[PDB]
This record gives sequence, C-alpha cells and structure tokens, in this order.
Amino acid sequence: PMYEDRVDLYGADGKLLEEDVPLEAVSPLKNPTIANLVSDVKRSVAVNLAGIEGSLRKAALGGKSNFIPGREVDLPIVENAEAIAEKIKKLVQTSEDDDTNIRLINNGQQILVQVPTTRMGVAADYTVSALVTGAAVVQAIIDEFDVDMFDANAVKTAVMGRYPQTVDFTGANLSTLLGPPVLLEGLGYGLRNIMANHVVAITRKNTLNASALSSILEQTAMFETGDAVGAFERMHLLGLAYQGLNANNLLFDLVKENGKGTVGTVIASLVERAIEDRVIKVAKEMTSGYKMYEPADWALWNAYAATGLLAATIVNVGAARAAQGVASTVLYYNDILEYETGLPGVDFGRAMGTAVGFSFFSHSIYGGGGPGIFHGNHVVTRHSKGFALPCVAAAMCLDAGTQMFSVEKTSGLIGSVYSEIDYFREPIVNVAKGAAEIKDQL
Amino acid sequence: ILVQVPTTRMGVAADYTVSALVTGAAVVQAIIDEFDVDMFDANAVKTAVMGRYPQT
Amino acid sequence: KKLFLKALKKKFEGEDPEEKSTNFYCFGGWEQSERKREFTEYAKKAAEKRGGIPFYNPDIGVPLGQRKLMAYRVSGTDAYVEGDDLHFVNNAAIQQMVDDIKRTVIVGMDTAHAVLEKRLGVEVTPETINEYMEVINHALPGGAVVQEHMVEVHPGIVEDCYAKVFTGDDNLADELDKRILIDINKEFPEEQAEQLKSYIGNRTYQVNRVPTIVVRACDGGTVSRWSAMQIGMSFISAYKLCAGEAAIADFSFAAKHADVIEMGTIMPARRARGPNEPGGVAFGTFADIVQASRVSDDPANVSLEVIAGAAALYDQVWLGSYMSGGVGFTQYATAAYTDDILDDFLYYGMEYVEDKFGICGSEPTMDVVRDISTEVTLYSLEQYEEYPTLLEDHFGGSQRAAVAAAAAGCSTAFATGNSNAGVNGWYLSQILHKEAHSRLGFYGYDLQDQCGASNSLSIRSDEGLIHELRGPNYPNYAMNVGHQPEYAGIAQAPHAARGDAFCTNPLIKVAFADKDLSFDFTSPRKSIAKGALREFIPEGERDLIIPA
Amino acid sequence: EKKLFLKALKKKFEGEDPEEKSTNFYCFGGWEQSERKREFTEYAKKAAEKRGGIPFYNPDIGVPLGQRKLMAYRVSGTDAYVEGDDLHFVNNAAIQQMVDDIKRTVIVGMDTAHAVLEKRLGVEVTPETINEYMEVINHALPGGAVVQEHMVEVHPGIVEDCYAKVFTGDDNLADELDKRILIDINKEFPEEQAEQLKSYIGNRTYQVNRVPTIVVRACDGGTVSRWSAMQIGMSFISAYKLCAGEAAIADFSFAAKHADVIEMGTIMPARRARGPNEPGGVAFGTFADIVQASRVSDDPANVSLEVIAGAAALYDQVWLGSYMSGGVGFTQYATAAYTDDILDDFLYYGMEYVEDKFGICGSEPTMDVVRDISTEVTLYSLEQYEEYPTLLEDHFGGSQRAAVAAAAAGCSTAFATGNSNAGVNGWYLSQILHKEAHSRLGFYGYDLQDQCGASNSLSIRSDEGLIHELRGPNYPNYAMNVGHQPEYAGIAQAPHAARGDAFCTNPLIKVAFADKDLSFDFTSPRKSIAKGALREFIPEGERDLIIPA
Amino acid sequence: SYKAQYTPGETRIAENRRKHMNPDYELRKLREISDEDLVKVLGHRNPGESYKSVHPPLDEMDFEEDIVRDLVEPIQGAKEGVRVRYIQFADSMYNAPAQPYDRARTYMWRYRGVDTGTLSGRQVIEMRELDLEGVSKELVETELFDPATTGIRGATVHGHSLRLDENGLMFDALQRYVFDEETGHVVYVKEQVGRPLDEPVDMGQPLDEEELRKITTIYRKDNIAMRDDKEAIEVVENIHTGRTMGGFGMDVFKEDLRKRLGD
Ligand code: F43
Ligand code: F43
Ligand SMILES: C[C@@H](OP(=O)(O)O)[C@H](NC(=O)CCCCCCS)C(=O)O
Ligand SMILES: O=S(=O)(O)CCS
Ligand SMILES: O=S(=O)(O)CCS
Ligand code: NA
Repeated sequence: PMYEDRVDLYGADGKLLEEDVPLEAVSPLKNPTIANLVSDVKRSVAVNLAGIEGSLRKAALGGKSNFIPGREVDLPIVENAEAIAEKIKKLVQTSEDDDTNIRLINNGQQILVQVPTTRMGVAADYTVSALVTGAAVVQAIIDEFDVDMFDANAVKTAVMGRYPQTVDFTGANLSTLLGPPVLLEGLGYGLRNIMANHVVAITRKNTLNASALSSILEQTAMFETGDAVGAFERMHLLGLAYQGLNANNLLFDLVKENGKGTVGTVIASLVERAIEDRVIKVAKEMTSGYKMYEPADWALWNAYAATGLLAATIVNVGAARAAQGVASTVLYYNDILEYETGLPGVDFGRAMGTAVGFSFFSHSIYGGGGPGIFHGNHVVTRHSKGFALPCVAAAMCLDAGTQMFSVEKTSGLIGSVYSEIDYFREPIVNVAKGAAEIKDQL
Repeated sequence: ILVQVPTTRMGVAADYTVSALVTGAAVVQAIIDEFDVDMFDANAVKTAVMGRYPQT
Repeated sequence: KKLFLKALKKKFEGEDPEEKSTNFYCFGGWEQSERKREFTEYAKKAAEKRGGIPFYNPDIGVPLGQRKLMAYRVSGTDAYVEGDDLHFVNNAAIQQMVDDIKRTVIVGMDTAHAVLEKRLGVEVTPETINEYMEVINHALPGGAVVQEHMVEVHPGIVEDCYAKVFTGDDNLADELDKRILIDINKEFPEEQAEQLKSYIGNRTYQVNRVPTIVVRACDGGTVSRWSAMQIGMSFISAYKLCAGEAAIADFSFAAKHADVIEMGTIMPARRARGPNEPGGVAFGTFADIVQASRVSDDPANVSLEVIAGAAALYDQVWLGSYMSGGVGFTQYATAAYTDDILDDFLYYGMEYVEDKFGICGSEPTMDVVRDISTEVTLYSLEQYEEYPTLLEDHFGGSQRAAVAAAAAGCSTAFATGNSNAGVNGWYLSQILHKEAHSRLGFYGYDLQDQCGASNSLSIRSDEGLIHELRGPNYPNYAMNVGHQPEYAGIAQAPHAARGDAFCTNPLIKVAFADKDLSFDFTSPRKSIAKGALREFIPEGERDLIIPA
Repeated sequence: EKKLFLKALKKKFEGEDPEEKSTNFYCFGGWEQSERKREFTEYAKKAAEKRGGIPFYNPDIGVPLGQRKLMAYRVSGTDAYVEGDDLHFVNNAAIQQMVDDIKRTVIVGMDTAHAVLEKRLGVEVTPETINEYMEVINHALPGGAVVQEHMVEVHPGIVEDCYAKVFTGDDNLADELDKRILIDINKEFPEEQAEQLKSYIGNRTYQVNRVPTIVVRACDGGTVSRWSAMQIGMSFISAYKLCAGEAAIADFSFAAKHADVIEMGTIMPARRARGPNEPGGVAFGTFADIVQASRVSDDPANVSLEVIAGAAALYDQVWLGSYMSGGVGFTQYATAAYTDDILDDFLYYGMEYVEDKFGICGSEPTMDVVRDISTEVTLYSLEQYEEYPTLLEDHFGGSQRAAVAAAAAGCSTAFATGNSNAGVNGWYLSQILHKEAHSRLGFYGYDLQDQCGASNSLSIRSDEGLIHELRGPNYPNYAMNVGHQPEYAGIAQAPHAARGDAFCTNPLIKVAFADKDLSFDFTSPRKSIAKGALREFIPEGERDLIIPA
Repeated sequence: SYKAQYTPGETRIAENRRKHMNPDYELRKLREISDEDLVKVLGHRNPGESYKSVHPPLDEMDFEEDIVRDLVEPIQGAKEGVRVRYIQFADSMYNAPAQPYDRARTYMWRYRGVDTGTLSGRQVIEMRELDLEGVSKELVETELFDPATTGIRGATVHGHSLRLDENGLMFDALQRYVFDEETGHVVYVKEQVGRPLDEPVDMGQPLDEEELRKITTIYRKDNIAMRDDKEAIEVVENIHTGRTMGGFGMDVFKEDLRKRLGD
C-alpha cells in the first residue's frame, strides 16, 4: 500500500475484530462501509406526516408560533400513510430496480425516505434529496385527497416551511441530518453539521459507537475540505483508526486501566504507552531532571495523544455522569499533557483551543449552549480538524440527565427514524467488516 | 491546468466544493515541495492559490 | 362622492378636475416650491463646511417644475405636504417606524423558567418575574448589574429602551407588575383577546426593545444578541446565580435560538443582511406589526393602514435605499397612501363585494376571483380616464397599476378569505390593466405579474408559498417597486374581513400593542403625516453627547 | 520618566505611589464618587415622565459600583483624561462617526465606464468631461435629481457630509482635474510614499464616493455600494447627455456594483450574516490602510499604535461589543490598548530592543528571531505589572494584560523581520509564556485562538493558512473573542511601518482615506476618539433640521 | 512503569506547582472548618437537609449494555443523582498560595468527575454536590487557601489584580469577609454569592508575607521572576515551536508526503 502502517481493529466491547489491517483499509477513500454511510447520510430524509397533518389542521404554518386563521385544512394523512408512502416511492424512484427506500416509522407518523443514488449522481449537491422528497410528499398528499387549488399551497407550506421567503426550510415538517449548504460556516463542512445529541440518538447512547460515528464523519469531512491531502493524510487516517475506531484496543485499555482514575492518571498511562511503543523519545534532560520529549513519528504521536484525549473524556465525564465537564476535560487533558512532556498536544493545540472556546460558550451569557448542541459546523467547535467532537459524542452518551437541552429535547425522534440503519448505529463493527473486504486489494 | 478530481472523492463528499478544495490543497503542496518554499513564505503561496479564504 | 375629489380640488385649485387641458412652463421652475427654495438655501449655506466641493444645485440637470409641483394629502388625514417631506431621509417618523421594528425581539420565558426550577432548583413566582423585569429595565439600556468597575451607557440617550412581558395565562397576568405588562385583555377587543389567548395558551413572553441609537449605529442583527446578553445578566442578578456556570448557557441558547421570535429572517448572499432587516419581514408579519386591526373593524381601513406602513417600509426604505439608493422611490410608495385614491378604489370594491357576495360570503373559486378583480380594475381605470387631474397625480404607470391591483386583490380577499386568491386577483388585474391602456409600469415592473398567475397557486419548490408568508425575498418579488406594500395589504385583507386578531403570529401582534412605542402603529398614516409636518420627535439622537 | 505610563498612573490614582502594594477601599461613597455616574443617575430620574412608570437605570440595582476607585483614563498620546463611560461607543460620537465614515465609503474605478462611453457609445472622455461629471455626482450622490420631472429630493442640510472625489495614478491627468474634487496623491503623501502608490496604481483613475452618514444609520453597510452605483449611473446619463435608459447603461451598473468596485468589508457567513461594508468584513490590513497615521509619521511604533487605537474601537467596542453581543459591552477590553500610554511603553521597549539587537528590518524571519523578541518583550511587559501595583489595578482583567503584552511582542517581531505572520506567531508565543508566568491568562474563552494560534500562524491548509494582513474578524479562529482583533490590526501594520511602506494591502484604500473632508480624523484615531470623549466632536447625520425645535 | 513529571522548571515556584499536582504529595492542613460552616459558606443548602437530585438514581439509566460506560466508576454523587453545584475562588496576584491554572491542573490530577473553569479573576469547580463538599473542605483547610489572598466568591469577583487593603486582605466589593481587629482573624459574614450568614465563620489568621513567597505558584520579579526559570521558558518555547512545526506540516510530515507523492 501507500503507507506501511497496519493496525488491529477492536470492537466497542474491547474484543478483536480484524487482525493486521493496512491503515488505508479504514480510509474514507477506500472503505466501502464509510462510502455507504456517507451516501446514506446525504440521501436520507425524515418526513413528519403527523407534523404535516397537525400544521395543516391548525394552519400552524411556517415556524414557531405562526398560525394563519381561516386557512386550516383537515386531512387524514397519518391514517393513509401507506398509500401516501407508495406514491412517494413512485415519484422519488428512477426505476423499480434502484436503491430508493421508503420506510414508515412510529405507526405511520414519520417516513424515512432514502432518495436513489441516481438522483444524487446528476445533482450538484445533497439538497436534492430533501427537495425531491418534499415535492413527492406535496403531490402525494394533494393527489391522495384531491386537495383543491386554493388549499394546495398550504400543503406545500406545511411540508417545506417558509421557503423561499426564508433561505432554508424554516418551520418545515421534513428534516435531514445535513442542513443546506447556504448555512455552512466553512467550505466542505456539510458532513460536520450533525449535532452531538443526534449522534448519541442514532447510536442509541452507546459511548464508543457514538464517538466512532462522530470521528468517521469528522475525518471524512477532513478529506472533503482538502485538509487530509498530501502531507497531512496519514495524520487524519491514524486519527480515525486510533481515536475513532479503537485501533490496537488502545482507547479501550486506557479507559479500563483508569476506570477509578483521573485525567492526570490517563495522561500518565498514555505517555508510558507512547514511550514503550517508541512513538516518542527523550530530546533533552533539563537541570531539574525534567525530560523534554520529541515525537519519533509526528502523525502517530498525534494519534496516540488523541486516543488518550477521548479516554480522558470517558473517564472524567464518566465519573461525573454529567456531560458539562467535557469541554474542561478536553482543555486540561491537552494542557497537562504538554507540560508533562514538552510535546505538542492533540491537533497541535487546536483541540485545546477548541475546548477553551467550547468551555466559555457552555458556561457564559454570550452564545453556545449545552454540549449536546455543538458540531463541527458550529463557529465554536469547528477549529480542531476532527479530534474534538468525538469527545462530545462520548460525553453526551454518559450524561445521566443533567441537561436541559438533552437528547430527548433536541433529538427526540432521531433514534426512531435513523438508528435502525446498521452502519449508523454500529459503525465500528461494520467499518471493520468493510476493512476486511478490501484489506487484500490495497 | 485542467484538474478533474476522481469520482471516488466526490462520492464520499457532501457537495461539489471538494474538487476545488482538494485541488487547491494539492497545488499548494506541490508548489511548496517543488521549490522547498520556506515556512515564512509558504502562507503566501496558499493565499495566491485560494485567495482571501477564510476571511471571505 | 369619490373619495379622492377633495384632494384633487385642493391640489388643482382654480382648475376643473375633469378638464383635459392646462397651462405649463409658467411656474418659475423650482422657485414655485417652498421646499425646493429651502433646499437651495441650505445648499448655499453648506458651501463653507464643504470647503469648495460642489453640492445640490437646481441648475444641474433637469429644470424641475415645468409642470406644477404637487402637494399630497396623506390619506385619512388633513395634512397636505410636498412630496419631499415624505422622503424617508427627510421624514423622522418613517425612520422611527423602521427603527422600532428593527429594535424589537420577543423571547419566550417558559424555558428559562424551567432551567431555573429543573436545573437550578430555584423557584419562579410572580414576584420573582416582577423583580427580573425591573432588573432588565436597568440592564437592557446599558446599566451594569454584576461586575465592579463597569462603564455604562448614558441613560439620557437610551430612554426609549425597555422591556415588557405578556402572557396568555390570565391568572399570571393579574399578578404581574402593570408598569411592565402588555395586557392582552386591555389592548384588544374581547373577541380578539379571546382568539389571541387560545393560540398563545399558558405561555409567557418578554418583549425587548433595544435602544434606537444601537440599531442606527449598528444593524438589525445586533438586536437578538443585545436582548439575549442582557436577559442573561438579568437572570444572573435577579435570581442570584453564580455569575458564570453551565446552566447560564441554557438561557443563552433559549434567548438567541430556541425561544426567540425575530421580526425578519436572513437574506441570501447576493443581498446579504442579518435578521431584523426589512427584506426579511414577511408580509403577514408586517400586517401583524401594524395595530389598525385592533382599533378598527373596517376591513378596508385596516388593510389601507397596513399598506401605508408597508409602502414606507418596503418601497421607500427597503427597495429605495437598502437595495438601490439616491433620490429613491418616494412617490412609487406615496401613490398608495395619499390623496384617498387607493381608498376610493378599495371602498368601491368592498361595497361591490358586500352587495354581490357578502364579506366572507364566498368560498375561493376562479369565477369569483375573475368577477371581482375585473370589476374593480375596470372601475379603477375609469377613474383615471374620467379625471385628467387624477391621472396627472398618479403620473407613473407603475403607481396606477399598483393601486388598481391592490384594490382588486384586497377586494377578492374580502369576499373569499383567501390571500392567495387575493394575489391571483392582483395578477389578473395587472394583465387586464396592461391590455386596456397598452402600457403598465416601468421597464421591469411586471416581471412578477407575468409569472404571477402561475406561481400564485403553485405548489412547487420556490414557487408555492401561502401568501401571508411571502415577503421581499420570495424570488419573483425580490427586485421591483409597486408590489410589496400592496401585498402586505392583501395579506391583511382576508383576516380583516374575518375579524381575526392577527394574520400570521399572535406573539407579533401582541408585541406591538404598546403605547410606549415611539411610532404609532395603530395608524401609520397619521404618524407618517406627523413626520411630514416635522412634528414627530424620534429616538436615538445624540444631542446629549455632542457640543451645544 | 522611567516609563511612559508613570505620568498617567500618578494622576489617575491621586498621587498614590505606583509601587505601593496596599491601599484603602470602601471609602468613596460608591457611585457618588463619579461625576459621570451622578449625571447618569440624574438623567435616569428625569426620564421618569417619558417612560411613564417603566423602571430604568438605577444604581441601587445589582452591583454597588465604586467600592474601589473608579478610574479616569488618559487617551494615549493626548492630554485628555476622561471617565471610562466617555469611551463607550454609544456615548462617544467620534467612535460612531469613525465607523460610519468607513461604512459609507466605496471606491469605483472609472476606466471601464470611460471605455463604455468611448468604445460602445462613441463619446469622448476628456479632463473637462470628467470634471463636469464630478460636479454632477456631487449634486446627485446626496439626493438631488438630474433627469426626471416631478422628483422629490433629499434635504441638502441633512447630507452635507456626502460627496465624491477622484484620484489617479496618472500625474498628467491629475494636473488637469478640478482641485476642488481631487484627492492629490503628490500633495497628501511624502515623496517616496507617493511614488510607491503610483507605481502600484498605474495609469488608472478612481472615484471615492462617501454616501450620507444618515443613510448608513437609517439602513446598513450593504446600502453603500448600491447607493453609489445608482447615482454614478444617473451622473453619467446627465453629464454625458445619454439616452436615459439604454443597453450601455447596464455596463456602468455592472462596473460600479461588481467589476470595478472596491468595498471596505466583505460579506459574512449565515451564522453572523451581514452585508458588505460592515466591521466583520474589514480585514486587518484593510483597516491599517484606512488609518492615515502612516502618511504623517515615520515612527513605526507610533503608526502601529494609532492603528491599534482605531481598531480597538472598531473591532472590540463596536463589532464584538454590539454587533456580535451588546449591552454594557467591551469598552475597557478595548481601552487597555489605547490609554494611559501603557501599550506605548511596552512597544517602545520592544522597538528599541530590536533596534539595538537586530536593526529595524534587520533580520529575515526565523524561529530563533521570533522566539528571542517575543520572549524578551513579554517578560518586560509582565515585569511592569509586577513592579507597579497601580498598573496592575489599572489593567485589572487578565485579557487586557495578555492583549497588550502580546501586541508589543508581535509588533516588535514584525519590526525586526518584515513579516506579519512571524509577528502573529510571536503573539502566540507571548500568550502561552504569559499564561505560564502568572498561572492565568484572560477570560474563560480568551485563548481559543492562542492555543490554535502557533499551528495556524504558518499553516497552509484550507481555513487555516492565510497571510496575516488578509485575516480579519471572520478568520475562523478569530471570529468570537475580544482582546485580539485590534492588536492584530497593529501587527498587520507593523512590518509595513517598519519598511516605510505607503500601504499594507491596498493602495486604493490608502489613498481613498487621505482626505481632509472626512469627519473623523483618520491621521490620529487617538486624537479624534479623545475629542469625542470630551463631547467636543460634531458628528454627521443628525436629524435636528427635520424635527421640532 | 512511568514517573510523572507534572511541570518543567528549575525554581522553587515550579516545584510548588509540582507539589500541588502530585496526588501523592499530602497537602498540609493549615486550619480546620466544620462541615456545617463549610456548607454555610458554599451557600447551596442547609446542613441536615437531604441532598437534592437532578435525576433518578444512576442504576435506572443503565439498563442497556455499554461495556465502556461500565469500565468507569461513578463518583458517589453521580450514583445518587445529586445536583451539580460549585465553589469559586479569586486568588490574589500578591503570592496567593494557589493560582488559577495551577488549580485546574491540580484538580484534574487529584480529583474525579471534575468540571473546572479557569479565568484571570476566578477559578470555578462544578461537581456533584455531595463530592464537591469533600473536595471543598480540602481546598479551604490546606495550604491551597489563605483567607487574606484567597477569596471565596461566586459573583462580583473583582480583586485578584488589586492592591491589598490596609489590613492585608484582598479587595471584595461585596465584603463577604472582614478583618476582625480584636483577633486578627478573617471572618466570613456572607456566603459565596453574598447572602448574609446567620453565624459568621472564622477562617483564621492570614499567612505572613514570607510564607506566601515560599509556597506560592505565581512568578513575580520581587520574589522569583519567570525570567530566572530558564528551564521553564525553554519548555514553553519548545511547546510553541512544536505546535508551529505541526501546523506547518511539510517538514514534520515529510516522509508521509513522500509516500503520497510516490517518491
Ligand atoms: C433614468 C431612468 C432609467 C432608470 O434606470 N431610472 C430612471 C431614473 C431613476 C432616478 C431618477 C432621479 C433623477 O432624475 O436624478 C430615480 C429617482 C432612482 C434614483 N437614482 O434615485 C428613479 N428613477 Ni425612474 N422614477 C419614477 C418613475 C418612473 C417613470 C416616470 C414616468 C413619467 O411619465 O414621468 C419612468 C418609467 C415609466 O415610463 O413607466 C421612469 C424612468 C426612469 N427612471 C428613467 C428616466 C426617464 C426620463 O428620462 O424621464 N421612472 C415613476 O413612474 C414614478 C416614481 C418615480 C421615481 C421617484 C419616486 O418614486 O419619487 C423615480 C425613481
Ligand atoms: C457574568 C460574567 C460571565 C459572562 O458571560 N460575562 C460576565 C459579565 C459580562 C458583562 C458584565 C456586565 C454587568 O456587570 O452587568 C459585560 C459588560 C457584557 C454585557 N452583558 O454587557 C461583560 N462581562 Ni465580563 N467583562 C470584563 C472582564 C471580565 C473579567 C473581570 C476580571 C476582574 O478581575 O474584574 C472576568 C473574566 C476573567 O476573570 O478574566 C469577567 C467575567 C464575567 N463577565 C462574569 C462576571 C464576573 C463577576 O461575577 O464579577 N469579565 C475583564 O477582564 C475586563 C473588561 C470587562 C468587560 C467590560 C468592559 O470591557 O468595559 C466586561 C464585559
Ligand atoms: C457563538 C455564536 O453565538 P451562537 O452560539 O450562534 O448563539 C456567535 N456569537 C459570538 O461569537 C459572540 C461573540 C462576542 C461576545 C463574546 C466576546 S469574548 C453568534 O452570535 O453568531
Ligand atoms: O426606466 S426604468 O423603467 O428603466 C426605471 C424606472 S424607475
Ligand atoms: O466570565 S467569562 O470569561 O465567561 C466572559 C468575560 S467578559
Ligand atoms: Na528571581
């Protein structure tokens, strides 16, 4: 292969999945599970039929506390969800043999619509899924009940919200994991737009699968932004493999041996492991006896450091079962690590800097919110190139109910709509199976 | 140069900006490596390729 | 009697309003006008300040005033003013109308109160809400409440800054300090009060008006932030919290995102603006901001008051400055609120509807839209044909097309109760007008009218949208004068005919039912007139911090 | 004195020894110790009738201000000592007019319009026709009508600050243009700077349009290039006697709004949405070119300090303190960088250290040189706070101290090396050294950009690498926090001031503000801000002429 | 095996920092405070009151299997669902015995389930209240606390950078503590947000100036200057340089680039 690195892939239960795997087998550019996961995130649309119906019944149209008296339309949409879904299927598909998927959820109150890849292939960006799904839902409803021409625009408004007066689907009754590109902070940030509470809901609160899904999306986004190009590619792959996918069981063993420990003891365990594995070495011993270290392999040191970072998050937030401590943990893990060793911390300071602002904007009057609402497209937590947000996913799995903006409050139907998708819910085991499929092709 | 980015990169990206971003990153590194541009001049090569991003 | 005749008779004194001929070139040019003379005189007095840079000069370009330069009656008033007094730069009332909208945000209080009780174990009572409202009325205008060695904003320049609370819960309303209460039962007629409360429920909201000077120095995007910062400080102080702990971030997210109601939404990049700017105000949002609905049960009067405010907002300020600038678009807008001309046409249409269908007496059908729009358009055209002075008044085709179609569209909405049937009627009126006079408006006037019939009842992507929620960013509407103000009237019309308390949002409607606003939103006509007369005292001037 | 700030400390603390570690508190009568607080309280009571019962400012609500001494501040480089409240942007008309003068300015090339006239319309352009055009636009730009009958117009008395001027790199053409409307490069700039500007501008001509202050107060910054372009079009139609609406007119429009326009600031992403010509879109080097200290001083520390003073008002007080937050805001986060000559002392120390050890512009940028200068200037700055208790009680918030020490370190590094990114790398060294010395740095979220800073200072990646002059408030790391952007504008200026360059990023911007007819004095933002603090500054755009006496 | 280093530096200040961070270094107790008086100064509850929950007992949240979650032992306050509460200190820059980042690093080495915020003017820990009270006792009884230069305060914290008052106490705009001139002790009369105490809490005698110079973790020229700790500076510069190199990437990742270029 291109790189010489090989790793063992271990599951979230700390047991070996795949032995002696070339690093590139988990590259977003090669792994077939990652490709399918990204395709599904882009093409999937949640249709809230119960919300469309109730919006229409009250003329509760176009967002928070809007009502248009006199424009109510009373239709039995949920009772006819099966017929409406069959119509949506006919309108969205490109052929009977394609990969269009329509699934009713929650007694027909919601639909998961997965738009065929043929439509994505001839579209410029991923908004096509929402747009095509919205058009099919509007026409399916109008046709199902023969909605008259003067009422039809209310159906349109119930489905897509205030668009096009708003730049997006404000107050709509459909949603996607990715928001429209007009709201992106950075070019190429589409995959970073999923709030941590949604990640937790998709993985049903399982700590390491949440942090894995976050790492997969973040690092795949780093390929999209051009950050994981050339000189930097190996750093991002090693980051994914170690911090996201529990390579060589390092993440799991660090937590296990520090289950009654602190952020400091996790640092000591990680530095010791890095010395044994010859990832770092002593550069100079100072007058006091202090040993200043240097990396022997900079991308691999960063990966070891990032793995200790996630382990420290799990130990310290796991001890509190309160997610607020996550920003502080990310901050002082890096701070202590640097002054313990003389080495650069995770992402060469950017994970620590991200945590400084994240701390401030989760404890102050100025903006932000609780940890669960942050994501890689948020101005506060965009700065680390994939190494910080997996900690927030892990932290919110471990919160036992201390948040006002909890998973239930922000993400209440996200589990029922998306978590039955195996690669979403259980990314580690399925990425490992993908790695096994291609390991001999690299 | 006309650069056509591989469909594999488009397939795991959310939108079409990947092609410009990846191409910009590749051009910047190719130039810095070709001439061993020093660390204090390198950000000017970046600015020459991609403009005022990300202030714009 | 035709409602515009009184104005024509004063505007064309000494002349028969029906006579086709007159004399021109006999007025002395610009010297016929008090205002033009004043302007020229100030231009000369400016010479020293400008140090030689040329300036306003009536001898540059067009020799204005070869015809008689008109005065305008502000409709529904007895104020007669030159057109220049209605230019938004020259009219402090128009500027304060916009500033009062830009500087208002509404924030739900129930989430913050849940954070206090559920997360912080702190009890919320009427007494603690009252104490909080007292604190935010010191903090919101720029007073310090926690830190030592704070500098503060001069209270003398922010006396227009304040916060009030309202609630759908009558039991709580009876317990809140009335100095800071917007009382729904006192501001609204009984039936409207009852309707508002059924939609608002047992929910509580604060209405924050940040200082006028702040939105003038900065922008509309400042407002939700400024409100949220001081809401946070006021919870910390009033409830005696640790001044910087995790729960505080929940108040922030609630006040800037989860529980905030802004007046306007953001623009796409080509016409980029933050929230609470005019392009982001939906037509139904503006109709709810205007307060004529709660003091008048005349649906024509209510719609006409909305159109007057919206002409100032959308045509004069938004399109005429934000999106263009210069001499701008005063008379494109004044045609819809002066000389009682639009009034005559709309009262004709309302009376035709009352007689043939009844107000709210028809379901929306194409037959009804065609009947009403055609009849009111013909009547409107005939008025310009019978009165040469009327046609010399609304001298620009765009003016005429907007006013005839406004009467046609509102009347159609009066009959059918459906805003999109109204705007379909507006599009019929435009193409009939065009075919009658073999002209319509300016070069690019009917872009949206030729696309309009097809998009009025469309259900597609960027075409379909219920009319109340369309606004200046609806794509067909994003460029041209002589439509947006009247569309606000069409959004109001079916709701005024029904007697609804609001068009789109009961929180917006209550949030402007407040005597302590600076601009009088119960009658935008009367306030604009007071500005035209130089009798309106705006907010935000800087006299206290600059030399005498 | 031994230190540039000692004169101010001794006056601010009523003769107290700046070196004494002890004092007395709780003995000032609280807010009543302050003339300004007493004024505010009395106005609040007089407001009772207008507010009709709504509570208002009340010094008995919340914190009892003034348990310590409430300080006055010397505006650095002036003799003005004012209470902090007089520097709040809401209270200070000079600060507001600085922002408005920037927001209301746009630059438009004329060569394309002139090519449309000659090449598409067969019309000759001469100095005489340009002069007549400039006379027309000075009637049209403030709201005077030029083509249509029955136009209403803007009251000229409200918009006497609105005007248009022209500049050109073509000396032969400049000699033929009307002096009344010419920005004359050879008169405004020292000879060497004039020659440099003209070498970059070439034989091109530009008009500078300043739309009325009342327009940007009533509307926003996005209005400005549009307003300019509308009246540019009207003035070509009128001055060149064109058909008043024909195909070629759209070419003037596209040139004036897109192809040939220079705006002050660029648009924001959706989270912080704003149109052009708002403060977040003004790059640091753009702002250093707006400030005109460079053309009246050859002292590079002085030039950098004047830029920092103006940028502290723009970015920390107005942009971060109101546009992005609001309330009492961020006056003293900003004033720490332009009062009491404190930053001056640190930066003059660093420049002299550089002069002695390296020479100004005496070194190529190397990590050795950045580490040497930033460390030495940071240590010196910290030692000042340790040596003078009244200094530390003045810059009482860590963020203030961190920003001022790092600013001296970063500008001094730029003085030695001529490289702005070496400067900002030095700024980041200074921050983490500061943190390890005092076991504290700034506010809760102060050092987000400083911990990311070393890695992104010389980065070449996507949203990381960018030459420092072109960074601004929307550079992602910088998008949120006080105590950095104003000082970054100084670091952007510093290598160009040390080189004696006429500009940092754009010669058109630099010439466009070399104009005595601006309302704010951009040759010394310190002086002008002081005049506003004294309530001696007369701003533009007030509405007295249209409101009752 | 691995012997932790904690922080670089050759001066007494550096060793003091290391002593704070080292969990095996026993912090000297300088005073005692009763459980009741600590609870009173914290100000969140009255002693004897049941601890108040924010969520049900932890074992009702853990019905499904999460092997990694169960690797971590929850602190006793998390087990019981106790609400999160706080203590916050301002530390005088005139050689207070603990200082803000010193505290953060100490807490993250010594204590479990910490949320800690560092600012120039105050330093906060938010923790499950049950466990907060044990931690707080150590933070007020030991050499991390001096009642003259370490102020307990949740709001209106100004004073870390101010001159000391004429009795040698740090400024406090709310005067939560006062100097008792009859005894020389510092006495808290308010709790940490500033509500009056029914019964004042004696915090004992201020440390003398010389003891503070010996045990403080701040560098000051008139005690031990940062400039004299050449070792500490060398490591700070090394961290900065390494971060610069990693961000630039092209040199430290040269062999990774070479593999990507096929060379
Ligand atoms: C140069 C243009 C082309 C263009 O892009 N805009 C113009 C001029 C522009 C200028 C004129 C100011 C001035 O004279 O200096 C302004 C005020 C916009 C600005 N830059 O501030 C304006 N028009 Ni026009 N413009 C108007 C209108 C119109 C009507 C005027 C018809 C008539 O019979 O007089 C016609 C379009 C039409 O035929 O339908 C028109 C054309 C034109 N309009 C022709 C000039 C026509 C001529 O040579 O006389 N406007 C109107 O129909 C009424 C409102 C009026 C606007 C000012 C106001 O609202 O107060 C003004 C709106
Ligand atoms: C409530 C917060 C948390 C938050 O999100 N912002 C606050 C308060 C906010 C308020 C304080 C206004 C008021 O008192 O009503 C304002 C003015 C912003 C606003 N809403 O207008 C502000 N801070 Ni704060 N804030 C400041 C600062 C600081 C310094 C003060 C340290 C000290 O020793 O006094 C500390 C952070 C730190 O420790 O580094 C600080 C914290 C805090 N800051 C703590 C309150 C601290 C306390 O209880 O005393 N600010 C500063 O370090 C100086 C500039 C000063 C800002 C006002 C100005 O720039 O003029 C103000 C900027
Ligand atoms: C973070 C973000 O806030 P939100 O999380 O989007 O609410 C952003 N505010 C800020 O960056 C506030 C910056 C100014 C106040 C803090 C200065 S240290 C904004 O309003 O767009
Ligand atoms: O003449 S145009 O119709 O182009 C513009 C009229 S304001
Ligand atoms: O207290 S915080 O640091 O969060 C903000 C200071 S203005
Ligand atoms: Na020393």
